[PDB]
Amino acid sequence: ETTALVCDNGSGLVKAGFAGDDAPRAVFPSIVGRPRSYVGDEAQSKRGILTLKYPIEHGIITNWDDMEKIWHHTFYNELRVAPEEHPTLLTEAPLNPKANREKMTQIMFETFNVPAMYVAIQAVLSLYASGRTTGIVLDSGDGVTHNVPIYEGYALPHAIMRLDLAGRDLTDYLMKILTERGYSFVTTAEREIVRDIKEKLCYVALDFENEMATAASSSSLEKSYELPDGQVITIGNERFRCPETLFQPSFIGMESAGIHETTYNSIMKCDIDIRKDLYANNVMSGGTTMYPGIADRMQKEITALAPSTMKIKIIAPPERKYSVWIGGSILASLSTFQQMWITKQEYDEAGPSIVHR
Amino acid sequence: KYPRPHKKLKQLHWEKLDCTDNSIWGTGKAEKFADDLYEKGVLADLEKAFAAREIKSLASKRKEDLQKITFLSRDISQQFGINLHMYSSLSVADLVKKILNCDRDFLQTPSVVEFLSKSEIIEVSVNLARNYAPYSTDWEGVRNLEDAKPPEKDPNDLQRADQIYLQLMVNLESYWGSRMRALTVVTSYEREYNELLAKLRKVDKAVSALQESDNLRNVFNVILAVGNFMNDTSKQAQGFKLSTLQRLTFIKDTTNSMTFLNYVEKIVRLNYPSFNDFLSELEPVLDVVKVSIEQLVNDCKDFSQSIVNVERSVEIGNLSDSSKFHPLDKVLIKTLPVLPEARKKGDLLEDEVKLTIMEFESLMHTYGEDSGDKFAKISFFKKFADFINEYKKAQAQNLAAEEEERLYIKH
Ligand SMILES: Nc1ncnc2c1ncn2[C@@H]1O[C@H](COP(=O)(O)OP(=O)(O)OP(=O)(O)O)[C@@H](O)[C@H]1O
Ligand SMILES: [Ca+2]
Repeated sequence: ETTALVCDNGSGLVKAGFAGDDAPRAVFPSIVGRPRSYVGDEAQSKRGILTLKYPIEHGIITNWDDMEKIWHHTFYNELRVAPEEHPTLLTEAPLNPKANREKMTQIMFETFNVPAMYVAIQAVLSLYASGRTTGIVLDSGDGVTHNVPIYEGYALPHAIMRLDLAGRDLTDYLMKILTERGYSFVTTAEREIVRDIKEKLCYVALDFENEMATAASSSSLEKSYELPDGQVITIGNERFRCPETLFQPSFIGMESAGIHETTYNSIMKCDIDIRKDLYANNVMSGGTTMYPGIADRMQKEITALAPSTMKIKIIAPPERKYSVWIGGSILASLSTFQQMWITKQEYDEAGPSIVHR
Repeated sequence: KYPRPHKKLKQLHWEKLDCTDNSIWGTGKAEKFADDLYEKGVLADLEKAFAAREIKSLASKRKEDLQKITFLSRDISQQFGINLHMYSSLSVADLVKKILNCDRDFLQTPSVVEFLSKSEIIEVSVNLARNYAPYSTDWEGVRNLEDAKPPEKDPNDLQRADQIYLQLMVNLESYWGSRMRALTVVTSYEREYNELLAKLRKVDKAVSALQESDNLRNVFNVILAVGNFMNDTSKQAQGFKLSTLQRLTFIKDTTNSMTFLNYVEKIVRLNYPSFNDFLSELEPVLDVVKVSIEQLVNDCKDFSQSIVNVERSVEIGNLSDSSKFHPLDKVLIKTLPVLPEARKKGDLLEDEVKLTIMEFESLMHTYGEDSGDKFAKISFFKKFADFINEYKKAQAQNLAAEEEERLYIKH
């Protein structure tokens, strides 16, 4: 009998379950509670006393005391499995500094008698469940948004774009404007359940020089939400206002070159000979990429900057907001590849520096 | 000389220092604590506490697919298990049924449709086929599972990923290509139609805006005018080409405060501001600046002629002799149901594209673009676009510059 878990660690939301699955049989936010340890979800309803941590900043782990906490929680709690009897797939950001791939793995083998484990790049795994095994990805969940050129599971180190705008980055510019329309959103809970506007609503037009004129020349784009307090909130030209930021870095000062713009320059960084298919294969990954209406909103802008004789298929899976995790259950349910594992054995003999080779 | 534990202990992967030279190690202190802490009790537990517990090992069932034969490049064997990743749990055979037996879960996900009709996956080489012959099949006649059955050299020795390649790209070789070009049309022809026809309207209803916009025409006329008034005898002319447009901006005024295109704009709005409608009417043209019009067509000639070919195959070859159709290949039970209406819209688009191209080439012939010159054929719109914006820009500059020429006028 046999089994294998897959854990995609992220800035904002941990996301993990088992092998050959449809998605994670568990998910929560990367958050840890310690007094002036209670991790995960029962960590909001425990604010004030325990100050709150985010073991991961922009994709990269920054607090290992806590990070360890999560991986612990993850298993024994939202999985009920207890290591040892399980090979584990962990994930890591493009360009995760060797240092941590070691500190990462160590934690496992040492702290949970994990028999085997491999550490996969976040883009890449994404593009695996899109069928392809080549061409530029746009992972872009909460903390960070990377632009990763790929090619037969092989990312191009010198042509990866890392941009520091994304999830909570946006969940933020919203709260900005909602009160600029006089609202109760400043406090905390009156924020958690407000990124939420963004998730359950919040689309993106195709152009503002043509849709900001549908409430500033109209009154049909509103909508409302039922706040835990009852008092309903009516949202206006909001759903699509913030996400504009990706394309529109500026919105929060962000002097940044934009998401679609980057997929562009990025590619122009790696060789020409692959570009056709790069363009022909824009897979996209979780969070900030799955707002309704960004799929083809991208497509537009990109096909725009891009040449007029270029194939430009711009993918966007069932729920890429699990793209990377999904691909995760694939390259492992996919058995055969099993010769990419690192047995506690191999580890015990060489140690950290082995997670690498 | 060092003391040692009875059971394996949790290793301390450290990075040793080699030369002891003038360190702190070398004075043997290390050796005192050595035995000391051993007799003094200590190590005894340090032993018990960091006892490295055993390590389980399993999987196997999918491991061993390793040991079995494989004539398929890691890449491929891999990019099967990639898209056939939903059929993971199904055995090497369960799955093939579900595929020949064109389920509604397989045909629905193009990822798999597309894959399976990938030239790189279809095309088998002699050098390749050979390797698979001792395990192939013929299905000539065969109308039941158990019939055929001449395994001869057994197929089980191959890696899972290898087997599929066999029972499908090999054993149904003869027709797999067309079988797939068909199932595809089946599954695609729908949207893959609306998609074009619309792509075609964004042309037709911009090429339209140009047809009639007495406005636009007039503006040029106003330029031809000022042109001739400026140009000299040898340079007078009853009409010019679009290639003129882009060099309006260079002609500066005296005090380089004006771009000729400014006056031209100013002039309209203040003598005929009954024409600045072209900058409204003609936007639909901008909505297609980069459209490869010479390949929009061809994509349509591709649509129809593709169907007009799953047709040819149902009758005169490939997709006729239900005999080779591995008993289960429920393609026909699935093709024909739609082959009819499909082809209808196949002849539809044709008509439409006839109706359109000819029209288009006409508007072009007008301004002087030869419907037969790759370049203008497409670089056409862009000059109208370019002009417009160069203009929508001169307009601004002028409408704003005319503001500043009010305050430094009042204050
Ligand atoms: N359903 C949704 N629709 C639109 N946006 C969402 C949705 N869910 C989350 N988001 C936004 O994207 C973020 C989550 O994305 P994801 O889970 O991929 O982040 P992540 O794991 O932190 O990835 P990374 O660490 O690279 O930032 C949320 O914090 C929010 O900003
Ligand atoms: Ca992520």
